[PDB]
Amino acid sequence: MADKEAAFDDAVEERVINEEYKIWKKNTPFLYDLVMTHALEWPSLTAQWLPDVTRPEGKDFSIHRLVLGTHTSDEQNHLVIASVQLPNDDAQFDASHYDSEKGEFGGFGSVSGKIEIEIKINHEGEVNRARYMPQNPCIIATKTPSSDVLVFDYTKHPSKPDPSGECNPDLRLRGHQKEGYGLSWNPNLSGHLLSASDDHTICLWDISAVPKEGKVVDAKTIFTGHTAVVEDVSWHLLHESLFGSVADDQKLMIWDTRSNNTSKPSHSVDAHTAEVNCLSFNPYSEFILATGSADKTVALWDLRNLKLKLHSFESHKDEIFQVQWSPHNETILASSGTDRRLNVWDLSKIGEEQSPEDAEDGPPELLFIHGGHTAKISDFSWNPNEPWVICSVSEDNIMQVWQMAENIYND
Amino acid sequence: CTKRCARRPYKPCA
Ligand SMILES: *Cc1cc(C*)cc(C*)c1
Repeated sequence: MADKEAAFDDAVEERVINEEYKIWKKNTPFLYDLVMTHALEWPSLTAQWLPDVTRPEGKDFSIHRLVLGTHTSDEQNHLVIASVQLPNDDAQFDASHYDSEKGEFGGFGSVSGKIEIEIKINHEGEVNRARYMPQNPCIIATKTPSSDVLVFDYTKHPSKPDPSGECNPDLRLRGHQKEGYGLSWNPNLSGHLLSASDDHTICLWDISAVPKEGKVVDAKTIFTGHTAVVEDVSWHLLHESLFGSVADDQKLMIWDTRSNNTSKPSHSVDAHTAEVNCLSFNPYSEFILATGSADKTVALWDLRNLKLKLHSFESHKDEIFQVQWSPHNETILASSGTDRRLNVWDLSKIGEEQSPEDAEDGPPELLFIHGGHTAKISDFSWNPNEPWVICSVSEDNIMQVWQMAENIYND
Repeated sequence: CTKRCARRPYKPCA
């Protein structure tokens, strides 16, 4: 009865998905400068580009790397480092993009970039979120279905995993009681890691002095200001004491580590009209952050006056789970979620006068809609070394490395 | 054409 109408709603929407994908596949030469669709072995709940890029001399490509996880209900889940062949910006545009190999004069053109798996490390349950520490990018922290946050060093592990299945983390970080998804490393303090969880708490560890030899580290500070499930937490990128957290009590809370009150934050906004799932600070604007939520909106915030919302970005059709600023342009925001769309926003076009044809397509700050995933996008990541290149993963084992066309943004 | 297609990726225009 309850699963009868749920399977009725999933079967009507699957024909809407299959009709939307083939229209998107026809529109792919006019929308993108790169499409790399790779079917993964297992679905990934996390995606983040490693910041190192190796560029071989004489070749038109470079090797970029990704931090991936697996989302299996069987007991062989893996922390996965993959490697992507991305073309350089001094390389010639041809038919090597769009996963194509048909030449433009009746034959073969060029090959596309390939995605292989380098390192697999055994993991206690599925990887909810995996993030590298920026001061040492060999250190990757993960989130488990249990209460433990695990810290991995992939140079101290073999590339092929054990068939025994024993997960051996380099550190075991405890302090939570339930699972969670939020994770943030401090870029101005080494080893300061934040984590959000379902036990209404934010934990903070300092692992900068303990050796990475399998010991158990307890939490330095536990922040108990939220009253519901804490979805995401993020450090500020310039000031080392400030961090932000969003939760299921519709609240954005800005904290300070110099405060002694660990149950009351520095500021607190009634941020949305539903559960707030993600936040991201601007890397170029020190007062600006963005929060995304289950009321199909992205909210723009100013830290100097948090009681007034700056802007509401409205084009999504379902619950928004990840928001990320672009690390090359300060006005470029991206967001994804349950509506199988990754929207790219441009806040410099806020307030521009449109035609009524263009008003039906959306607001003028909406720049691009990625319509390539056929399931719910769990996580995405901007490439920090190649501009406008986004990896994005979804629940149907689909990872898409893509870049939009140049005349959309450059005018 | 390219900027209007960016905001309507499910438009078939055919
Ligand atoms: C010019 C153009 C562009 C797109 C994306 C689609 C069509 C049909 C025409």
